[PDB]
Amino acid sequence: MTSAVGTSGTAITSRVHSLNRPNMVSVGTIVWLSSELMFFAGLFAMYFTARAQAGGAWPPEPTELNLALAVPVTLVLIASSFTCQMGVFAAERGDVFGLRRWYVITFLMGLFFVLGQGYEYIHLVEHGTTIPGSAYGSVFYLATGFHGLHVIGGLVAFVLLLARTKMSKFTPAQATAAIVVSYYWHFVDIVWIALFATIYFVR
Amino acid sequence: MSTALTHGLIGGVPLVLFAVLALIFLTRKGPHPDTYKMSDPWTHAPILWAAEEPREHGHGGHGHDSHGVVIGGGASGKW
Amino acid sequence: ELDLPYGSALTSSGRISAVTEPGELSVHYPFPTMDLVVLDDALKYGSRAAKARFAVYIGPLGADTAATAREILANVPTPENAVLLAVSPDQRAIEVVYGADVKGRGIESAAPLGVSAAAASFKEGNLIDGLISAVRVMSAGVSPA
Amino acid sequence: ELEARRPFPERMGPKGNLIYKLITTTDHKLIGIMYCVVCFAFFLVGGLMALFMRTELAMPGLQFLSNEQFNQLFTMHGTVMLLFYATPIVFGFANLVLPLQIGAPDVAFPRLNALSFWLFLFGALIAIAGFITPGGAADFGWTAYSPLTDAIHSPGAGGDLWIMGLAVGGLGTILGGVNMITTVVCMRAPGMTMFRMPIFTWNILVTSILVLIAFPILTAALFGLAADRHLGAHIYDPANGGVLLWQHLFWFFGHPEVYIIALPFFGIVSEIFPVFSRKPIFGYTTLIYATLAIAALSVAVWAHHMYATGAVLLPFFSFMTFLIAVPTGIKFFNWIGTMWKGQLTFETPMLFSVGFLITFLLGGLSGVLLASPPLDFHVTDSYFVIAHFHYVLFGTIVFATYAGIYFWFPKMTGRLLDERLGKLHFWLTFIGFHTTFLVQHWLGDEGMPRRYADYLPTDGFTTLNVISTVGAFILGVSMLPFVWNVFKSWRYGEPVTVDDPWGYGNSLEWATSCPPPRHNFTELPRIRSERPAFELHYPHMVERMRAEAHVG
Amino acid sequence: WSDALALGWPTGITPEAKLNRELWIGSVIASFAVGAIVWGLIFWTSAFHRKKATDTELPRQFGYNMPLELTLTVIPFLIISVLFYFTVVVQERMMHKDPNPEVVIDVTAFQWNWKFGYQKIAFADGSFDYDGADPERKEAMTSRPEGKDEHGIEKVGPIRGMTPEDRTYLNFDKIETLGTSSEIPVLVLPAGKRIEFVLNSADVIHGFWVPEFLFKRDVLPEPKANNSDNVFQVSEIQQTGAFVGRCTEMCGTFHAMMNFEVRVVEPNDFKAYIDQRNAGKTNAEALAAINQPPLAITTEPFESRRGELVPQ
Amino acid sequence: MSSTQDRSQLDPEVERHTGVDVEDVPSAEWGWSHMPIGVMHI
Amino acid sequence: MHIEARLFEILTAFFALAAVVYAVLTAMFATGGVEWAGTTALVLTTGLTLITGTFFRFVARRLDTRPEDYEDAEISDGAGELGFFAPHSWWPILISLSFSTAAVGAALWLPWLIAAGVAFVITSVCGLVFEYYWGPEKH
Ligand code: HEA
Ligand code: HEA
Ligand SMILES: CCCCCCCC/C=C\CCCCCCCC(=O)OC[C@H](COP(=O)(O)OCCN)OC(=O)CCCCCCCCCCCCCCC
Ligand SMILES: [Cu+2]
Ligand SMILES: [Cu+2]
Ligand SMILES: [Cu+2]
Repeated sequence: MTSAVGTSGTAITSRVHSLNRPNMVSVGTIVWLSSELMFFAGLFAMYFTARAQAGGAWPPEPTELNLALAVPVTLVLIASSFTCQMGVFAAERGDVFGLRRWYVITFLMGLFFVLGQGYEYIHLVEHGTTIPGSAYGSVFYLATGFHGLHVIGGLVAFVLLLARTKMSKFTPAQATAAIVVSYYWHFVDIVWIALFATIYFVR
Repeated sequence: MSTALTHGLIGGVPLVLFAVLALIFLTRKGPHPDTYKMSDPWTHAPILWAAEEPREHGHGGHGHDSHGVVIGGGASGKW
Repeated sequence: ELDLPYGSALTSSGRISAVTEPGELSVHYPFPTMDLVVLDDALKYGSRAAKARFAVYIGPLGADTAATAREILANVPTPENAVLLAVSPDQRAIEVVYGADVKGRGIESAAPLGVSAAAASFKEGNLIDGLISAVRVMSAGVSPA
Repeated sequence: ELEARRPFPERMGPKGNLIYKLITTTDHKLIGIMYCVVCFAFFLVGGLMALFMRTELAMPGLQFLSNEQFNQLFTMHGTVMLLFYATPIVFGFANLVLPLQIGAPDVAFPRLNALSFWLFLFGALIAIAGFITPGGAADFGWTAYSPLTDAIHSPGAGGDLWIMGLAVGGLGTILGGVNMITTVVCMRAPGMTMFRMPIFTWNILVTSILVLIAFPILTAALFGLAADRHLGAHIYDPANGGVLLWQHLFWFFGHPEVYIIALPFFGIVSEIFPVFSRKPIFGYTTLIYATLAIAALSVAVWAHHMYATGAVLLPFFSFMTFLIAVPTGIKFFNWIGTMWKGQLTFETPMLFSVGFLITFLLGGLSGVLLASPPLDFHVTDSYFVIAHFHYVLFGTIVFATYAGIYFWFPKMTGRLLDERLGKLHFWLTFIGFHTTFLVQHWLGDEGMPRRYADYLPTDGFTTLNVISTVGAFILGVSMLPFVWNVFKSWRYGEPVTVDDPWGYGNSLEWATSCPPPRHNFTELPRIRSERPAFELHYPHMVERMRAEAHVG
Repeated sequence: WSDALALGWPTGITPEAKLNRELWIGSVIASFAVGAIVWGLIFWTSAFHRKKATDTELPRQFGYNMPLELTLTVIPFLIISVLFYFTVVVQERMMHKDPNPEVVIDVTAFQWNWKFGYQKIAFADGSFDYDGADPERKEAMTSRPEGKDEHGIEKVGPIRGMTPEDRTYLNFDKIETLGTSSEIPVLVLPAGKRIEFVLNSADVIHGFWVPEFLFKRDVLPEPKANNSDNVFQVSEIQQTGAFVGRCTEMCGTFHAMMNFEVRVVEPNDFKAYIDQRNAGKTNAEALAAINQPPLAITTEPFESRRGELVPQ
Repeated sequence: MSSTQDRSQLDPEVERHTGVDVEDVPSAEWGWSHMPIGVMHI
Repeated sequence: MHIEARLFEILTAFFALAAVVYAVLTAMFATGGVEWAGTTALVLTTGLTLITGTFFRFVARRLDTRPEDYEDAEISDGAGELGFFAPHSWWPILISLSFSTAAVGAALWLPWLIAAGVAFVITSVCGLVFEYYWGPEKH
């Protein structure tokens, strides 16, 4: 125990030196996100099959999409992605507290998105459309609520990463953790853009 | 068809084939060298065996040094 | 300096990486696997009571048998507390050597007993059984340090 | 001038040195061993389900099974053997040797691959746990078509546990794919370029991509089904495209599933031929392209399992089904080329490896017969198809996996499996296998749809069914020599004190102690070609391996 | 030799079945030739043992034969392309969709048995002024003015405005040869005529397969809404007599108990049968009246008992 | 290095000389460490 | 990472071609136009490969040739500090057990068990993630 057998300041360090070699955690998370894309591909396939089999009026008469509320939440999610990228820029630097601020406001705006989605859900539910009530309602709820579960998981990842930043000194490993969390958040917002264009605009 | 015949067939053909294949294969000389007979001369290279029984100070080789054989006994015999 | 006749190469570090043709083996010991296991079990836990490393040397030990026994005991990892029983059937000779630390623990009194146990079984015609019996008797004789 | 080695290596080990590793093990080598042991346990459990089917199907009457009990058997047998023995054991072999074969010390995320194994184990258990419920396991087929899986049909709990058991097990497979693909991309030896890593590592790499492409779709489909069952979500309502939606969703996963089950063991077979043929894998650059083409084509030829539905663009999938057979043909010819003009020694790894060629070909030849819709019409959903994918699966993931087990048992245990017992096990398996399934081509060619619990005595093909049952029980006893061999060879059996118990090894995994040191290596050789270990062990061949190479 | 080489393919009874059998024979010949040559290669390279005369000299160690790889990756493409062309030309006669069927059979397959409707009959020689009923196709539009809520919802229905419990896709006919669990249904068809089958499933997917037709189709619940071409035609049935037919997709527990028959009788026999069924009679009675065994002679409605060891 | 090596004197009292050994159970001297195999068999 | 990126680029090209041809030949020559299931699945597996290959290409252009990716590279060239690889850990089995609890809660429709399993999954993932960052107890 003279100084240390492993001459490392942090008991936890990057999986490989990222300056010369690929960031292993980034590679892994990117691959996993590429898989979640196929998960949402299955959901999209369900929705599009239901749309094709619909008899002209794709959203049934009882259902009426509240675009007035679905546009603010989409803009909030885009803003969440932008502020998350700012947090990543802080993470690349040693700005522990800048990262924490950016990710905290990211988490707050993602939570606002989740709450707005829930508000639209209850509004639609009381206005007839429900999962057992219609094929449209069911595919829409399946897709949008699986995305909502992904957003909730992203929020959990954000708060968990913030807790981790609170307990150990900022290091390249922890910056990489923030980077991969941001990759997940960006993937979530991209799939939300796809879902928004498919549901509300393409209809 | 012949419930008893079918049951006996499914229960016995595997057993008969297993016995035949075991006789063919398990009865073959293995790759293990045959036991050394005392009458024959010792052709194998010198064999030294050790217990690995105790803990040898530190695991690393360096630092063991060579204190010495320090022989502290003896014996002899001729079978 | 020369590596094994075929397929063995010295690596970047000291260790030599060897190979064997698929059909054959590596140890090539001329004893049954089961009584090899029995002798290993003896050396391993029938000697734990002795707390002195018990070693067996079946190879030949020529010229002055006692002296060659000494300088092959030198090869035991810790000869200080070690008991090497060497049998050369090329000479029908048995030699037991002891370390300095393993002395006065009944080892000296057990030497004739171990040698006799080895000799009886050897004249009966069982090298491995005799080695096992000698190890058992000697280990029973020795007391922990 | 002599070493002090134990008379025999340690048989088992001290009390309590393993149980805590299993719980906490982050070593891929041990995790791979856990995969292999657990996967084989599900093979025996899943295989036993077929013996009950075999015994019942030996006679026209329903001797001891019921209609639904038999229905649960092929659902869980097909499920267990594929998803709990065949798919989890590719990552069992990958974890076993893939880090060794690229020079890496560990996998990219070694706590993640530990999670993948436990997700596999516990996910598998809850799926098989449908049996303990009074209703039974999932009665619907392994394919689990849409309306039959709705809450209306098959309402029991066992069907639901099956759905979630695959979702849990599926996640472990997805995560395992992330490790193997990230390990290959990131963790590699300082000299091992992507075009010099062995064929098996390449095969696992492309298989991992297929896993990532396929399994998430299944999880999406399974949740959609689970949503439909528990919430009436009309996702697979037949009035929608539900019946063809599920088949499109499932088979889009399904057909890649039968190829992630195949490609890894093509690599294992490709690893075994060069070492025992004493010559390079014939056409290395061609095999990697063939493997890449198969994975690319497998995604877009999914629907050739839906020819009978009469709801798919029939010509399109048939063409690509004929197009995906050509790459597999190239791979098959290359393996023979590797065996060509080579000093073949048919040890138990080759014996199984050659058996794979014989069984796979006949199953493969029947595969193209199924690729023709006009032929697929009459022969679809019959025992001819049951005979097809068993000659192909059993050939590809029983003969090859056993070859991998026999080939790599010393490299993970330090002990050699008995050759005589291995030869007995092979011929029992080979003679047993061809007996059980060869007649099933004729069985299904004449009218006998699969998934039939009983048939009339007046219906013909009663003699074939008993012949099939005889073969399966020959297969049933064939696993006794193997289990005995492993049981008495793990703790006993000729130890290997050298690298390459099979001389002329390649792939850099034969450049380390047969029980590899933790972190896989104490010595990484200068990697120059596709055969680093061979180059190291036989330096004189280094020049020859370059000179004779081009001639072909 | 053809029967043995067909690997247990029944000799077809329709022009389509005969053509499919010929394609199968050709494809099996090609597959056996390929298998024979490849197995010969394997058993001939198995002659390359490690000869003891092999001194310390390793094999040729070549690998990497580009011209050979090109040849053996060109020829399989040729073989599979020829097979694909033959497959396409045979497929063309899989459903010719002749707009003038000689007899249309509405095959509706419910959970664990069959029903055949005889939707329409129109003989080319001129006969059978017969037609399907379709008064009973009643929809289940859940278009109530208001639901649980007080107003606004005016729910129409989940799917295309209707309810999954619709059954409108099913078609019904005057002459229904429903198959009971204890009476195997026997769809009787005239020999030598073009027989169309309009396929539907009442509850779940399953598969109509007459093994001697050398053709099967999957009766799905709502094929039109699932983009499935359920309806398929058979140009002719030469041989008369009783031909077994089976269910070839998962139906549920009693999936193996859905066997039926397609008894092909002469056109005059079909005249008599249809007349006697228009007259109040059952399928067995009509068969007996036309002097043909009433019960399925190729299969029995085997025991409803769960099995042999059940105590009755 | 923010840890201090521990040392303990545990009051001992069978003399663990006929039974289990530290090689088999590393902490034999620290507590009840071996049940007679006869107990498990019966 | 040139070859690593090129693998996914080739896969993306093939899957894009497959998706396009499937969409066209299903919009025309199919019973009901575009299938909308195979089409979407092919499009989004093209997206899978496109994302992975684009990231790999970005990395390849951002990175100088590594010893791993460099032909004729000596072992000493890559010799150095490899990064942190997690040693023994018992959190993965707890994560698997928690997810299994949530899964059985979903199968047997038990919302209480689903909630318990999700809480356990959160706890176990927190433990795994914090395993190598939890500081010493401050007393
Ligand atoms: C490892 C598993 C595996 C592998 C490799 C394959 C490989 C192939 N499969 Fe397989 N298949 C399954 C597993 C597998 N399959 C399973 C599990 C089912 C499920 C049954 C069901 O649910 O329907 C199935 C079902 C299945 C069906 C549906 C049957 C039906 O439902 O009616 C069809 C075609 O219709 C098919 C075709 C093919 C083809 C053309 C190949 C080929 O890609 C490769 C094999 C064929 C060869 C010909 C290889 C040999 C080639 C040469 C020697 C070159 C020279 C020869 C020629 C050019 C002919 N498969
Ligand atoms: C990896 C995949 C795999 C493997 C290895 C097998 C192996 C076998 N299969 Fe497989 N089979 C499938 C995958 C597989 N099968 C699939 C996917 C289907 C289609 C399912 C569907 O359509 O729904 C199928 C269908 C299927 C059917 C049709 C069921 C039906 O439709 O009615 C039959 C009928 O005999 C059968 C038989 C066999 C036999 C005899 C073996 C043998 O080779 C198995 C060898 C047997 C053993 C190894 C057991 C012997 C061991 C013991 C007795 C010891 C037991 C010990 C313990 C339990 C601790 N299989
Ligand atoms: C797998 C999960 C199960 C299967 C897959 C489910 C996937 C769904 C995902 C997200 C959906 C979220 C949005 C849901 C809210 C949308 C509105 C709605 O659903 O409509 C109201 C209806 C009542 O309708 P009603 O009786 O007719 O009365 C109308 C009154 N006039 O509520 C409902 O049933 C909806 C309740 C559904 C809760 C699902 C919770 C999933 C959590 C699982 C945790 C992970 C499990 C891991 C598994 C390995
Ligand atoms: Cu397929
Ligand atoms: Cu059926
Ligand atoms: Cu049916």
